[PDB]
Amino acid sequence: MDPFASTRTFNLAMTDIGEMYFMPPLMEALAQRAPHIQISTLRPNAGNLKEDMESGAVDLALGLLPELQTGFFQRRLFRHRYVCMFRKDHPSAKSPMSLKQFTELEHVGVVALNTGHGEVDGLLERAGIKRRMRLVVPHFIAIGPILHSTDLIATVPQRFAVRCEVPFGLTTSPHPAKLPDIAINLFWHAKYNRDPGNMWLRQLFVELFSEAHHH
Amino acid sequence: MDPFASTRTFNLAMTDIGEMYFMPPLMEALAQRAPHIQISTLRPNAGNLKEDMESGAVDLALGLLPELQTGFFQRRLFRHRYVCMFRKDHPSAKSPMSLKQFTELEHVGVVALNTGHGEVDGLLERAGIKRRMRLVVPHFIAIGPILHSTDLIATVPQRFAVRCEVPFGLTTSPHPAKLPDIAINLFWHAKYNRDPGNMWLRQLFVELFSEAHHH
Ligand SMILES: O=C(O)c1ccccc1O
Ligand SMILES: O=C(O)c1ccccc1O
Ligand SMILES: O=C(O)c1ccccc1O
Ligand SMILES: O=C(O)c1ccccc1O
Repeated sequence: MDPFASTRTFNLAMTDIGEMYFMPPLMEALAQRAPHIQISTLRPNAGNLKEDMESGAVDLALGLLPELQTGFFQRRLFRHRYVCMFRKDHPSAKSPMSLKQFTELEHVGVVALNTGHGEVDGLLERAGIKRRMRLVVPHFIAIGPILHSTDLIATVPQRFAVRCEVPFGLTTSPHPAKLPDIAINLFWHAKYNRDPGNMWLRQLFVELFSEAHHH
Repeated sequence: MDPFASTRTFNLAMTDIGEMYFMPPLMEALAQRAPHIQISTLRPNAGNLKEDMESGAVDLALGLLPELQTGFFQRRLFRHRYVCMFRKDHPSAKSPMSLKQFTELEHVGVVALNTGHGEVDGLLERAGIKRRMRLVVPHFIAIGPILHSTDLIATVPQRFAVRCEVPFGLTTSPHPAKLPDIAINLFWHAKYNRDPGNMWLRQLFVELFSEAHHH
């Protein structure tokens, strides 16, 4: 069936950041290419996501999702690093920040339970980096106005940080801790590898967001 | 014990919008008034929130939470209405929008499962207002960039809409449907009505956010 004929609803898993990044250009393109398709999103749910992708309840997932392993396929959209972010007139924070100073200032922690970002707190702690967690929030999206009004600092994905800098008057430093890359991928389950609708929507994601040729 | 002595961690339930609104001024004030208190937040969870407030696992909840009834107390911070929001150069949407036009244009739906905002879809539908839901997302925070890049419209809390207008080039119309007020309240469970730490943090919320005298 041609894309214009499709009235299928595709269910897509992604974080708050992912929704702000992926949804505006996707829906813009869908209105031109397949205007009767419906999209619904949901936040990643580590308890349910694999099962939901196996059963076909969730069609695609986008983000840092290291648990989607055997039985899944992935295509790389881009990769980026964690950075330290803080307000631009912070009284003492500097770029490049020292590990000592990272460890002295107070933090907004981000739990990010159902994604690879949930690994950060344990990676720091096992390296023996103790942080004074003044505030802990579950997700990244509200970090910006919090850092603006305080002397707190945060460990944040670089592409999201860059989007926060001007609107909230923040700046960033390369991260002094050794943290892994953030690989942002498009995921699907092997059972839907040759489903024509899933294939078509995957190719659209690649066309709109893949930096394999770009960069 | 004096507030400077307190090292207590208070756990606070609020939406993404609530976190962006309440957390920056709260943490700013805490750094001046009670600098050793820790705060952690979480999103409202209708299955668990009442039980969690009864047991003392969640100290306070902020937002539109009509299920917190017998056994709870509430203080009004402010109230506001739903509005229609869309991009400022939308090719046909106008303010004041007609019910007919609301019903003709396509929508980004917001599920808002664990809050009173989860009532909107059913309230419209029972009034016989059928909407073409092109995109459905679980929460409000990412609505802004989506509306910017599309001809979609959305039913949104007015104070959040106003914050979106300039950064995302959107505008609003009074809502043509009959929808209830959005009462934004501070909630606590009766078991903690006279806990001195809970009382102190409630009074801070009232001082920072209550519009009872203001307005
Ligand atoms: O972490 C994500 O889920 C993400 C999604 C889109 C763009 C950048 C990101 O870090
Ligand atoms: O099966 C679908 O709904 C579909 C959607 C878009 C493109 C090709 C397709 O087969
Ligand atoms: O809906 C909310 O939870 C809310 C919170 C803060 C300010 C405005 C709001 O609508
Ligand atoms: O019990 C507390 O931790 C507390 C915190 C702030 C103010 C008064 C208090 O008793």
